[PDB]
Amino acid sequence: VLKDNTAAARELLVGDGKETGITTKIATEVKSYLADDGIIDNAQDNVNATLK
Amino acid sequence: RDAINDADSGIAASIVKVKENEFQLVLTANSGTDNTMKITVEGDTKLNDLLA
Repeated sequence: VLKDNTAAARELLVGDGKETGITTKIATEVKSYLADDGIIDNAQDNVNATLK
Repeated sequence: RDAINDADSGIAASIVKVKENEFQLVLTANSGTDNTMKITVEGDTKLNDLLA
């Protein structure tokens, strides 16, 4: 595929690289979980508060 | 050029900078007399009379 239809793979994986592309979507998706007061942040804060 | 190259079908387009303030489209297929091309346009006669 890389030898033959490279451009198609480029478009599918990253597209424009701003909102289209699987990796581009993953960027925002994972950043959502990693953001401050994210899901993990809330879980950790709740455990900390409970320990009090 | 982009809409040609994206297809990744074996025919590719490159833009050559003629002198200055001028450019020329350059198209090439893979080697072989069997790769000789016939080309035309649909919809736009202005462009067909230029590129056919």
